[PDB]
Amino acid sequence: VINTFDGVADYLQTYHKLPDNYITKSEAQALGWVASKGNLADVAPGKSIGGDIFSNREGKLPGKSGRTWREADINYTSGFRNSDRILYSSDWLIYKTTDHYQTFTKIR
Repeated sequence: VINTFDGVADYLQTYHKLPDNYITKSEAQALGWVASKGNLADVAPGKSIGGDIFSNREGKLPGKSGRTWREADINYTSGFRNSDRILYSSDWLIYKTTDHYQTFTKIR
């Protein structure tokens, strides 16, 4: 599975989509994921949460007209979700956060 910062980042700028081991929160819930039980690995073996829109409410990521942000979980294997996320834009800027969206740094 591809779920590292560098692996997913180089996958996106290239194929312009997430690798196939990713599903959105919606898909996950429908399959039986209950966040409070940390059961993702049991109901969707080998998948990670990713692809949902990221608001960028706190305006910490650079905006521009027509630019939308999306997020994906990084380094996930099982249990409860961790605090690592990749943030990617419609024009393919890539940022990372390891502190639950508090701070961000550019990686592509």
